Amino acid sequence: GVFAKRTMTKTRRRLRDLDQIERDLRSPRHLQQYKETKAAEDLPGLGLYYCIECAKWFESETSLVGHRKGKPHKRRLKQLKEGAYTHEEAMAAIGYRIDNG
Amino acid sequence: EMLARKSGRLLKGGEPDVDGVAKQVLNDFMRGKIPWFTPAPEP
RNA sequence: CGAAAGGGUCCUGUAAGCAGUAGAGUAGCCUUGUUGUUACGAUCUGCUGAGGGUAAGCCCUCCUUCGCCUAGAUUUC
RNA sequence: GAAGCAGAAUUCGGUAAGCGUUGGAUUGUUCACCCACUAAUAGGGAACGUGAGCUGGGUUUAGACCGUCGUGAGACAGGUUAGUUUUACCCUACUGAUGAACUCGUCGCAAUGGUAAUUCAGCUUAGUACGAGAGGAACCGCUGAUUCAGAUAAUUGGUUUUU
RNA sequence: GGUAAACGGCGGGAGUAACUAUGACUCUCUGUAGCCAAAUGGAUUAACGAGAUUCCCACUGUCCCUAUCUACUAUCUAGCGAAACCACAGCCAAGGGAACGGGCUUGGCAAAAUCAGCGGGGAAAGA
RNA sequence: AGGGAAGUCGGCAAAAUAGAUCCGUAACUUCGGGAAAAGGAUUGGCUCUAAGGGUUGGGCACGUGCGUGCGGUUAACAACCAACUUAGAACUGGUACGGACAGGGGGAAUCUGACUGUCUAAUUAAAACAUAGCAUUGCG
RNA sequence: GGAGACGACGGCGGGGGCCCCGGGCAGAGUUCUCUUUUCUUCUUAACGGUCUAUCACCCUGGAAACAGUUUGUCUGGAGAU
RNA sequence: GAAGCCAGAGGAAACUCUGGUGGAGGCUCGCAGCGGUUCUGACGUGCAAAUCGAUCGUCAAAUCUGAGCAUGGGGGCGAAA
Ligand SMILES: [Zn+2]
Repeated sequence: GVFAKRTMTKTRRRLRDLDQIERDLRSPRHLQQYKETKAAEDLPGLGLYYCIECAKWFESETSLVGHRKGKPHKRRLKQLKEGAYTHEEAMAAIGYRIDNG
Repeated sequence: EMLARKSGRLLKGGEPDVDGVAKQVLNDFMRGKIPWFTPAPEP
């Protein structure tokens, strides 16, 4: 069940990308900038309960724990284990490379 | 924000509705639901 | 000129079928486990940028086929 | 054209209607005023010297409350709510489309009718003229943009019965 | 004579000399959350509603600013086939004292027969 | 597309919501309600696991398949039969998993009639009417 | 004296019919591959006989350590089990 | 998810709490039916002298409905328009 499926693909309804989520998992600084672009008082649960893999805020720790048992979270985990598509892999697909000397 | 989270006046994602809660508080102040008065000047 | 066909150009997204020491697990037969084995089993992989469509207002084709043709009727200082 | 009009920005006046003259807020209300953008947000007529395009207020058939008046039926100083008109195929006008007569056709002329562009900004002039200072132009030249108009589909978006 | 004291009238409180109704004649009147009541001190009444109104979030072709697609029409053909309405008719301009012209005066002008639309008049509202 | 009521007298119309499981749910209140308030997490396919039932059936000693006199409650065991729910786990596709269909938008308030109900067939469905409750009058 | 002869609603139990499942004979369809497959017939009236079927009623007996018992707490010294 | 009922935990008892059970209501979502709110709806010499679509109210009762019968114009009937 997706809320308002007609306008899911609009730019104003865009969700966070998987490579950005991978960078959030690798480096806490990048996650810190992403959380700086938000306001904690408007966040669900005052921004205390956050799943990095789903890039999602939850209203309580019980809600976050219950979300971890669902298949969307496991689908995100499987996608992250397979790896996110990046510009470097796009380069390697066509056999291009960067020459820095 | 505390009044909004207590009374369940939440927007989408649980964001507190400070606008509606402020309107409720103003109406309660105006319509004799919160006690207040101007003390008289002393002679 | 027409109808097909072939080639190109686009659109989709990898056909049917077969196979596989891929497949969570379950049940049998015996060497009672040593891919033990056989059976089933979403899915995965290979054959396979494959299959399908392509002018209906896409392109090319004397030199890829088959067919059509010097009419009929009406009228005019 | 005139003004202590230095410059810049203006003020008053003249010819001029070619070309524009905008979003928006507010219905406890004579809806008129506020805010902004802008070059500017000028004023009128063709209705209102009664009057069938669409649709809101003056506004008012029948239902109903509340107030005022009345013995009452009811009326009103009033306030509120809900409430049936429903063409076009005719003639003219207008927009387009054919066409007899002159053999058919090709290439032309042009009477007459219509007519179209508009405004701002930036670079240079130039930190120059002018000026105590603060500030601060213009002509020629160049490049964009606003509004309007006429086309077009290479590209990008939208549209999918290519079912 | 007594009132449903209903309608209605009705600023109070003292007095007197009247002595009963009607009196009449003077005087003068301005707790930042308490106390008291059988927890509460309420109508600022819950629930309910195709009742009337204002606002918020979501939402979006209501616009901005329009574009495109499908079906059925409209269109063309075969067959079939009405009605409303109709003094006569239908291009305008100025004038036509009675604030009205389509017909008159003076001008502009003006060329067969037709089709799709259109909604300015003219017609059209059981007007 | 981008913006999101800038439209309009007025969000009219449309869009958004919607099934089910689970977490959670305020003021007010006639204590019954409000309430599906609000606000959240999930849902496909496959392969398994677990739980929830029914029927039948006891050893001796005498008379002879029944009568006694006993003896025992581990049948807590065997045999056979049967159906639909519920919970848990792995694996797997994905732009969608109540995949069509079906299917509440929600909230803050004000006025108003208590509520359910009824009427102007063919312009008005309502603060109109009725209602239970309350009060008065007449009659032995 | 009985029958004729009697409200609305709720769940529970019995029976018929329908629906569903398995086997068998016969027939039909499918059959590149698969499918001991998918589908169709397989019935039994009124009227009678016989054996049975909740409630209730009868006999024995006398119940507290109360018992029996429905999904739903009713029954019993006015005699239960 | 109202009374009634069972169990457990307390309480001297009355009662209190917890988990079940039960199935009340001019209760509620909603199909048929009944009704008729809204829409610049369709239709406007119509399919129709009141019809059509979507939407909406109600849906176990003051619900819907047939036949028989009764009330007749100075009248009747009227949850009253
Ligand atoms: Zn997660």
